[PDB]
Parts: sequence; structure tokens; C-alpha cells
Amino acid sequence: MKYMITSKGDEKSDLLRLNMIAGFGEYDMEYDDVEPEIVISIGGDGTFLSAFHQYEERLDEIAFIGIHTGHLGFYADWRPAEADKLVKLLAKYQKVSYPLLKTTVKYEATYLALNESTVKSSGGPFVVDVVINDIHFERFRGDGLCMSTPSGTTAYNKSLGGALMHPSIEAMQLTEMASINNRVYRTIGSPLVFPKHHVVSLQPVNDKDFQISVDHLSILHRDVQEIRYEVSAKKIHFARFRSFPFWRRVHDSFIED
Amino acid sequence: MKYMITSKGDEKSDLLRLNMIAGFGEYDMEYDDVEPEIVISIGGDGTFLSAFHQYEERLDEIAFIGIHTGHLGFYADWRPAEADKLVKLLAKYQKVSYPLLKTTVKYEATYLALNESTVKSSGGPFVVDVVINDIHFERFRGDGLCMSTPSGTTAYNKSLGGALMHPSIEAMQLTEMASINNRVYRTIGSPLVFPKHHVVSLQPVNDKDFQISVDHLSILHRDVQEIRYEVSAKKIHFARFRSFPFWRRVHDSFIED
Amino acid sequence: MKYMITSKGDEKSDLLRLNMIAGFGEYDMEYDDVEPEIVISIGGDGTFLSAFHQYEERLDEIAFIGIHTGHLGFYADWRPAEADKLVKLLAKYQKVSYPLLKTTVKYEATYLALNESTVKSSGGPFVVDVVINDIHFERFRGDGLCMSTPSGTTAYNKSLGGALMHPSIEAMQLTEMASINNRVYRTIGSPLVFPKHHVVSLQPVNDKDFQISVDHLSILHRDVQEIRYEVSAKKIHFARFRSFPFWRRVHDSFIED
Amino acid sequence: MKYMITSKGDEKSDLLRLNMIAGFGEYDMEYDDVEPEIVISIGGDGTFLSAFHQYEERLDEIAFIGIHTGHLGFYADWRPAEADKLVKLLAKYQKVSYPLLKTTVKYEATYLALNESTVKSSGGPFVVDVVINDIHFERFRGDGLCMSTPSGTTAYNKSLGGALMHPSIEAMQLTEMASINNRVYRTIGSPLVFPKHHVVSLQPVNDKDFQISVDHLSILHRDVQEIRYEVSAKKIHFARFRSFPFWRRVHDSFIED
Ligand SMILES: CN(CC#Cc1nc2c(N)ncnc2[nH]1)C[C@H]1O[C@@H](n2cnc3c(N)ncnc32)[C@H](O)[C@@H]1O
Ligand SMILES: CN(CC#Cc1nc2c(N)ncnc2[nH]1)C[C@H]1O[C@@H](n2cnc3c(N)ncnc32)[C@H](O)[C@@H]1O
Ligand SMILES: CN(CC#Cc1nc2c(N)ncnc2[nH]1)C[C@H]1O[C@@H](n2cnc3c(N)ncnc32)[C@H](O)[C@@H]1O
Ligand SMILES: CN(CC#Cc1nc2c(N)ncnc2[nH]1)C[C@H]1O[C@@H](n2cnc3c(N)ncnc32)[C@H](O)[C@@H]1O
Repeated sequence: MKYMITSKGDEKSDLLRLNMIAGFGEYDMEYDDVEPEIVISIGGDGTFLSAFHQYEERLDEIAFIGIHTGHLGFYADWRPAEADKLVKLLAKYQKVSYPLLKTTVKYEATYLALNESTVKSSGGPFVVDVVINDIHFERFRGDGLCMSTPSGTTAYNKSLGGALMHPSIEAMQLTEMASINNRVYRTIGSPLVFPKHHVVSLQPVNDKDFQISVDHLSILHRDVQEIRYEVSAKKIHFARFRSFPFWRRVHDSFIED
Repeated sequence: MKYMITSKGDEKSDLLRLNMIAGFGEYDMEYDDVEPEIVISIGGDGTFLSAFHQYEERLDEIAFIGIHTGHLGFYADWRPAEADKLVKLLAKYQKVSYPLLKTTVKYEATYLALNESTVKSSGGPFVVDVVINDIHFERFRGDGLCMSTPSGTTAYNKSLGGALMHPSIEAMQLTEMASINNRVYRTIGSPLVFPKHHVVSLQPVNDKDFQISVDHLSILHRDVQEIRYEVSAKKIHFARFRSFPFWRRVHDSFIED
Repeated sequence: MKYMITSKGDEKSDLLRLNMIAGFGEYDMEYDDVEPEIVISIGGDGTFLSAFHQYEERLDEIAFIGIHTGHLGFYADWRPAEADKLVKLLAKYQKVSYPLLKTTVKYEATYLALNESTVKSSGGPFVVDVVINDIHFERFRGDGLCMSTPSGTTAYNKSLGGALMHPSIEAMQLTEMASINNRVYRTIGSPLVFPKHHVVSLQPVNDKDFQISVDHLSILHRDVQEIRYEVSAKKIHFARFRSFPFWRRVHDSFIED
Repeated sequence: MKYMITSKGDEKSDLLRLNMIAGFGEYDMEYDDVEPEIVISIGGDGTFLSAFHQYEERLDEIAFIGIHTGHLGFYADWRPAEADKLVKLLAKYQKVSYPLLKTTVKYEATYLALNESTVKSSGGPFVVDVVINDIHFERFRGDGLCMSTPSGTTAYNKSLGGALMHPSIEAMQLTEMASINNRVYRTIGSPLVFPKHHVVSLQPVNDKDFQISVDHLSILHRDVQEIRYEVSAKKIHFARFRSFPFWRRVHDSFIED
């Protein structure tokens, strides 16, 4: 089938990429970066995120694979030494799917996030009303908010005090960035975990300009009327070759390897 | 059908209980506290928890209802003024189910928790190995651990920094109590959210005596070899009469009412 | 003696300012906004912060006073109804002094902060080496860092998890903003409280552009070689007329009033 | 002068203790465990804490020294290889003093803490009114409270989210253990740092039995009317032989060594 390989760009990743293309050439495998069925990322989790967004319009037809040439990643979770075994088994596997986060920006534009989407103010203070399923929940004032996917909970969400969720749970998690809490403003404080079909809506109070991020991309959006978050109906599909449990991936990354 | 009413014991709850029994008497309703189909709790969330554990052997055949005579509760979420309307509609509704936590103590004994189950040391230091699906995850040293149900996340879990999960998500959440983290002991720190069929196992390192709690009940268990946590196959069934969304219940309890 | 009054600008503050000037005119008091001995702020804590920085070059010769026309402030801690009594007693008091934070930016420029000084990245990732008294302490990667004065601990420092310090303690407190902590980057996590004469130095790793804030002012600094923090030798002097203990000010602002 | 050596009890500590006594015998040094001027602890920080409380009645006349036979401690901060050099220099140094915490239990009894003093309930719920300098600050409900010395901030205080304070600051820090915060109970949440002469008083609401700890000692106190915390007028004196800065001790223990 058709495949493509993206590289971090350094010497180690480019050389491993050319070795895998050479190995794939020994099989009935066609290199195609327009309509591939297999997308292999060689580098780090950031390289994988770029590979994800490069082909986010054909997610239903692609199985992703991440190879880490540096430290272990949560998406790039295979070592370079296993690359030849990867080529062989790719040539002849199972698939697993992770949930995604859909962000809607109304002035509308839509985006998919594999890790998270965050909102911060343009320059002045950040004040938004948080609406959950069309009911006003809180008026947040602080540095910003972060809405994370399950596989994203080990990233920005973790540094903000959020919980780590197993990626088989179809949910999204909202966490706060340095909220003010006194006799005036009151926020929930705790991270919030929302199931599928729940819609979390951010609405401006005064300033309507916001710095909105989706994974690595960050854009200053002007004249924003609303930001809608919900668990996406689309999922990202990984090629699975052996058992690397998520909790073991957490242990190896944060406890010790 | 058969019903029973439990009371907090104070004058307000006992008087409301006798008024509801009198109202139920005007219908084809039989008071029975042995095999009831309807269990009404009048008091607080603690009164509801006692009502839950009193009939935990017939959960599949009971619809629970909570009336709060004090402040709003997450289980006792109906005001005394609605009691007469409750009697009428009970006489002729829909049902909603929340997940439960199964705790297994091997020396074995099993328990169901509606809020959470916690483990603390008998007297000396608390050290346990945390095993997730038969793989060693961390060696925890600290004050204790708390495993929460979704509806329990707004209780002890919240005070420990855990996330608030909508009760439609079949999961359990583990949080830490004052863990040591230095060049010796290392814990994950973040709360962990586990899906159904995941088994979290606590195993002793030196001391084998532990103070184990399940909701309000707390027992000193001796010669403990293992404590197993998993999302229960059983669920608690609530009688539903109108929409009181969980997130609104969170807003009314923690933001303002 | 000479005095001046600054106003938030709204109708309530301007009208109270003109009433106090009229009351001061009934005494031997000279309005002077060039070399005043008394600086009265009417508005909120933000109005007071602007009054502080307007006269930061004559701190040793000025007694500050804050009047809150909205909610209680930690610097604007006197109600408008007490303004006439303030005029009388000003005309004939004691003084109390709070510590300040000195920030040095080397490319050098120096700044005084009454609340705090923060460092965030220009656009990309924020990575700095933290040096305490000329010894490397940690390599911080995250959103930013905040160094707070004692009276500033109830402001940005509090939202970041820092401790509240009584302003009689000559110290500064450093807190983290969403730090990464895994098998690569390692930060202390806890807030750090430094005494007088301790020098905390932030040094760039790759990017040398930083968004540096001092109280309300925020400047993008380019080609930064170092940022030095230390407890200032200067202090801000408040005119004291009665006992409003700091801990009571904390209770009234955060517990209830 | 007179000296004594306490040992953890294991083979390594006892053997090092006998070697130091033999080395001290080659000088005009008298072993005395009744009225020593030098108290050497060989083991861990726990061994040092026991050595501190064994001679807490002669703190003004004793210089303490800690040797760690295991991992580095904050009080036992000298390696066994330096023991012979310690004997020589002891025979002929400077002294440094750390602040202590005085706990008063009224039914009265007084205690000194080098690390911290904590309060937890006897069995039921823990509810106390927190009084700061004779003014009611908050009604705390939760697992307990911890009042830490500066050198104690790296111990229990750190695991509870408190700040790390340099031990030259004469202060005490109060932190919360899992407090309830809703529309009923309200606590400050943040750690509180109190200067000298400030008195923090814990007063019972219903239950008058409390589990009170001071460093390693923990006693169930009955019929408690009040618990008073204040920075002690006494200090612990360490023998200083070279520079091991506190912040370096923090870096070596928590960042890496
Ligand atoms: C760095 N870029 C490529 C990547 C990655 C990645 N993904 C994961 C994952 N899923 N699990 C464990 N590690 C991971 N690394 C963009 C990502 O930087 C993260 N980020 C931004 N600011 C952060 C902060 N202050 N603290 C922690 N993280 C932060 C955001 O998550 C953003 O997406
Ligand atoms: C008090 N008893 C009856 C009840 C209740 C209740 N349940 C909920 C709920 N689900 N959501 C919102 N409020 C709720 N209250 C037993 C419960 O006391 C909670 N608990 C114990 N120590 C705690 C602490 N340090 N901090 C917060 N909570 C604590 C444990 O959760 C235990 O189950
Ligand atoms: C708002 N401006 C005028 C003021 C004030 C003020 N000072 C105090 C005080 N000392 N104590 C109690 N309340 C106070 N309000 C500038 C201040 O906004 C604060 N800030 C910025 N971002 C924040 C965040 N994410 N969370 C909390 N605070 C934040 C920074 O502290 C900055 O200095
Ligand atoms: C273990 N025993 C001897 C010792 C010591 C020690 N002192 C220091 C110090 N000053 N700095 C850095 N490490 C230190 N270790 C009693 C001490 O156990 C600490 N502790 C109790 N429960 C804890 C928890 N849940 N989390 C962290 N700590 C806890 C209490 O602090 C108590 O005093």
C-alpha cells in the first residue's frame, strides 16, 4: 500500500528515514505523500503532531506510527532499532484509535486537536464566561484555559494539575491557568472531565481578541464571539504491532525507564 | 409498589418522612423496609450513603431518591417543598444509573463504594506498591491513597486535587495524599483515571496493617496481602423526575446557588 | 505639608478626590504632584500601584494611602466614608514599611516591584537556568516564573500556589507557571522563599527574548543576558491611622467580609 | 569538651560511631551523654531528630552535627568519609542556628519541634477554628493541619504544597491537609507564613480529642481546649565546618546529586 515518512530533520532521523524507504523498496510498497495509507513519523512527539495535522483530512484512511530518535514519546513510542521489524510487519496488523478534540471558533472555523487546545488573552486581562451545555457555569478570570484530549492529558494538561486519562475513554478535560479566586471572581478550580456530546462554550466578557492554540499551532483570533469544545466524532488510528500499554508508557516517561 | 424512607433523625427529617408516608398511604403504595422498590433518603448526602449501603444487596431492584433537608447534596438533590409532588409521581418515571467502585481485600472480602475507598496506614508509615493491570507502576510513600467513583469525584477526591468527572463516564479516579517525592521515592503526582476492566492493585512493602475506608465505613484490616480496585459491574439506579444536570449541581454547590 | 491625590477616573473616585482636596484646603495643606509628602490613591489596588510607580523615585520621602471606591483592596484598604476623618488626621500619625523587589535586566536596567515581577517567553518555548547565589539550581521549562514581594503574595503569587507571607518578613517568593517535569526536565515545583541579600538569577538557554513584567507594566525585552532578583533595600511607607491587620485583610478578602 | 554520639543502630552507623569515639580518644575529648557540648548523629534525618529531642533541655549549650550513612539528609548532611576530618576539627569552628516551633496544648503542655507539628482528629471528622493573634480567621474542616519550621519546610510541609523557606528566616508555615471548600466551609487554601510573635491558635468546634504530632512523636490528646503555635525563642545550634548552602542541599536532594 501507499506510505510516507516524515522526519524531524536532524541527521539521525533523515538517515533512519532513508533506510526505511530502502527497506520498504524490497516489498510491494509505494511511497506517496499525497494519499498514503501509512504515515510514519521519525523524531519526537512534536514530529508526530506535525504528521497528524499534515493529513488531518484523511484520518479515516491512515494508520499512524511514531518512532522516537531521542527520548521515548507518547506517540513516537518505538525505538530506531525496531525499524527493520516495523518495515517487515507493515508490508504484510491491528489498529487502535484515540479520541480527538473539536474546536469551533465563531466570529466560523473548526480545528482538530490531538493533544489540547488553549485560550489566552491577546494582551490585556483574560475574562471569559464558561458555558456547559447552554448553561452558565462560571466567569473565569486568569491566564487561560486548556481543553485536553485523553492522550493529551500527559502533556500541557499534566503541568496544569489535570488528571491522566487512559485514551480508551472518550472524553475531554478542561484545566485552569492561574485563576483568580476571591470575594469577586469564583472558579471551580478542579479539572473538569466531559464525556462525548457535552459542549463547553467560552464567551467573551469585554475583550474579544484571544490567542488560541491547537497543538503546536497558535493564532491570534480577532472579533471572537464564541469558542466551542466537544469530543470529536473523528479519531486518529495507530498501527499496533505489540503491547505497549499506556500506563507503562506513563511509568517509563515519568517514573523511570 | 413497595417503598421505605430513611431519615437523618432530626425533627425536620422525621416530620417530612411521616408526611410522605401519609401521602403515600393515599395511593396503592406499601411501606416495606425489607424488599422495597423505592428507597427515599431524607437528610443529607450522608443519609443517602447509609441508605445505599443498607440495601447494597438489592441494587438491581431499587430506585433511590434523595431529599436534602439542609443544604443541597449531590445525591440528596431535591428540596422538601417538592416532596408532595414526589409522592404523586412515584405513585404512577425514568431511571438513571451511576457507576460504582468494587474493592477487594485479600488476606477475601469485597465492598461497593458509591463515593470512594481510601487506604491509610495502621499507625506507622504508609508504603505500598501500586500495580496497574499486573505491572508495577510506582512505590507510593505518603499519607494514603483514594480511589473515587465518578459521582464521588466531588467529595474526598475533590479536596485531594482530583478532577470532577461526569457520572455517565464509567471510570474510577485515584488520587494521592501527601506523597513524598525526592531522589528516593517517586510517584506520578497527577490523579489517574482508569476505565472499566482496569485493575489497580495495592500491595504492602513492610507493614501489612491498613486503615481501609469505603464511603463512611472505616475498618482497620490486619494481615492484608492485597487491595484490588476496579469499576464495578453493578450500578446504582436513581429515580429521575426532572432535569437537574450534574454540572448544574456542581455549579450550585461550589460556585453559588 | 505637600500632598497629591490620584484617581481611578470614574465618577465616584473623581468626586471623592475633589471633596478631599476641598477638605484639605481647610487646613495648612498644599497640593503638589511634583514633590508631595502624602500620596493618596482613590480607586482600587491598581490605582495604588500606578501611584506607587509614579513616585518610585521619592519613596523615602512619601507616605502612601489607599482608598477603595469599589471592593476592599490590600493597598486601598480604607472606605470612602472614612475620607473626612483621613483629612483631619493627615493634617496633624505613624508609618509602616513593606519590602520591595528589585529586578535587574542585563543586556542594564533596574525596576522596583510592589507586587511581583514575572518572566515569560517572547513567542516560542520558555527555558531558563535558575541560579541562586551563583550556583545552578535548576533548568526550568514551562510557561514562566513569578517573583513576589510579601504584600504581593496575595496577588499573582496566590493564584500560582504560593504561600501568603506577612509583609513584616523581608523576603521574596518565587513560584512556577506550569512547569514540565519528566525524565528530562526537573524543577523543584514548590514555591521558594528567599531572604534578604539572596540573589536569584535567570539565564537564557536558547531564546534570549522574554516578556518581562513588573506589577502592571509588561515589556518585551530583547537580547537579554540575565535577570536578577533580590529583596530591595528600598521600602514603601504607608501612613497608618488605625489597626487593620494583614491577616484580617486576608480574611476579609478571601474568606468573607 | 564533652561529647556523645547517637547511632541509627545498623552495622554501618555503629561501626562509624566506634571509630569516631576511638578518634576522639586521641584528643582531649570526654564522652558524656548526660551533659555533652557536642552531639553527633550518625544515620539519617530521623536519627538527628531523636538526638535533638533527647537533649532539647540543653539546646543553648549544645552544637549538633549530622552524619548520613544512607542518602543525604537536610540535618545529617555530612558523609562518613569526612568523619576523621570532623574529629580533628571538633577537637580544636563556627555555629549556625535554626528557628524552632513552640506548640502549647491547653486542657498545659509545651513542646519544641524541629520539623513540624500536625493536628488530626481522633477518629471522626476534624473541625477546628483557626485564630490568628486573637481574631477568628477560618473554620477549617478536613484531614488536618501542619505547622512547619523553616528547616521543616522540605519535609511534611513540602508534600502538602507548602513553600521552601531558607532557615535564616524566623518564621513558621501552616499548610492544609485536604480541606473541604464549598458553599458551607471555606478555608484560605494557600500556605500561610507567620513571623515571630504571631500566635496561631486552633480551637475545637465539637470533638475535643485530637491526634497531635511533634516531629516523630505522635500522641492522642484528650479534652483539648486549645493548641497554640508560635516561633520559639529557642534555637538549635549546628557546628559549621564548611559551606553547604541550604539551597544546594535542596538541589542535591530534589533535583539531582
Ligand atoms: C511541544 N510541542 C510538541 C509536543 C508534545 C508532547 N505531547 C505529549 C504528550 N501527549 N504526552 C507527553 N508529552 C508530550 N509532549 C507542543 C506541545 O507542547 C505542550 N506544552 C506546551 N506548553 C507546555 C507546558 N507549559 N507544559 C507542558 N507541556 C506544554 C503542549 O501539549 C503542546 O501540544
Ligand atoms: C461525610 N460523609 C458523608 C458524605 C458525603 C458527601 N458525598 C459527596 C459527594 N459525592 N459530592 C459532594 N459532596 C459530598 N459529600 C462521608 C464522606 O466524607 C467525605 N470526606 C471525608 N474526608 C473528606 C475530606 N477531607 N474532604 C472532603 N471530603 C471528605 C468522603 O467522600 C466520605 O465519603
Ligand atoms: C491587576 N493589576 C493591578 C492589581 C492588583 C492587585 N494586587 C493585589 C494584592 N497585592 N493582593 C490582592 N489582590 C491584589 N490585586 C495588576 C496585578 O494583577 C495581578 N495578576 C496578574 N495576573 C494574575 C493572575 N492570573 N491571577 C491573579 N493575579 C494576577 C498581578 O499581581 C499584577 O500585579
Ligand atoms: C520520617 N521521620 C524522620 C524524618 C525526617 C525528615 N526531615 C526532613 C527535612 N527536614 N527535610 C527533608 N527531608 C526530611 N526528612 C519523621 C518526619 O517524617 C515527615 N513526614 C511525615 N509524613 C510525611 C509525609 N506524608 N510526607 C512527607 N514527609 C512526611 C515529617 O516531617 C516528620 O517530621
